Amino acid sequence: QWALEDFEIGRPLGKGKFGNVYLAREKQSKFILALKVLFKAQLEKAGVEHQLRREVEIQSHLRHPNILRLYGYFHDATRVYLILEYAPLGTVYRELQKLSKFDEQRTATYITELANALSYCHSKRVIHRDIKPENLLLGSAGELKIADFGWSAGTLDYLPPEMIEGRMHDEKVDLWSLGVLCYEFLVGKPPFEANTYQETYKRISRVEFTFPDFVTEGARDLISRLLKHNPSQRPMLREVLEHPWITANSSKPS
Ligand SMILES: *Cc1cc(CN2CCN(c3nc(Nc4cc(C5CC5)[nH]n4)cc(C(=O)NCC#C)n3)CC2)ccc1O
Ligand SMILES: [Cl-]
Ligand SMILES: [Cl-]
Ligand SMILES: [Cl-]
Repeated sequence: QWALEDFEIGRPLGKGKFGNVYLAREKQSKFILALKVLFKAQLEKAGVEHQLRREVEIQSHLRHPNILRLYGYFHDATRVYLILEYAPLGTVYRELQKLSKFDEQRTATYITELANALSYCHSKRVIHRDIKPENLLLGSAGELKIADFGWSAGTLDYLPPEMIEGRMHDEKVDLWSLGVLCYEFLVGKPPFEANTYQETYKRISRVEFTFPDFVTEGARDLISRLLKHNPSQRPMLREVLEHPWITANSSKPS
């Protein structure tokens, strides 16, 4: 139903192998957004076409202030097009490169927003979201926007043991991701980073990680609770949102 004619096109916010993201403007409303233009030659060269169609169908039906909104989508002879909510302050990945580490307050707020968008995704029957720093955009007021949309070394770094060991994964994966994020926000590096993929797998599968001196005991307690080998041993989202160090350092309500 949407057409490229309906949009004024701006500078590239990001170039990729699968395609481009443009600053754009719906000509009618002058509303400003982001156009993810994808080349189906590369939706062919890889096997993502079906996963892509799915993701669009799920994300369209999602509406949360901490989830990047997919407004709509269209296609053409050569390309796919994705009408996305524009988040003007960049990815959390960039920000972490800027600041090196985050304070307790910023970190707890990000964790609060994530836990809320992840409990909503759970209720909406979405059990997983990648939530890696490069998939987390920042809105006008610095608010987090989960943007699990696009795929364009630390591939292993955020994955829980049930995955890397080739097993079965439930909702509890999102708890492990939180612990990894919470660690990285505070320390500037994911807890299991290593020079080789094998060493990273070794630390993940044996939950082997340590804290630099400055990470306060509430922070250690939450991270430790989250980074459990057994999935069922990981707390539910509501215990994270109601956790002492969260409640004590978060500025955004639950
Ligand atoms: C899927 C994909 C991803 C990239 C990686 N770049 C994406 C664009 N980008 C960037 N994006 C925004 N704002 C934004 C992105 C989106 C969702 C992608 C649609 N909605 N709003 C802001 C900034 C930025 O630099 N901000 C200020 C600072 C610092 N950057 C960089 C990452 C590339 C290509 C594809 O296809
Ligand atoms: Cl499917
Ligand atoms: Cl798997
Ligand atoms: Cl060893």
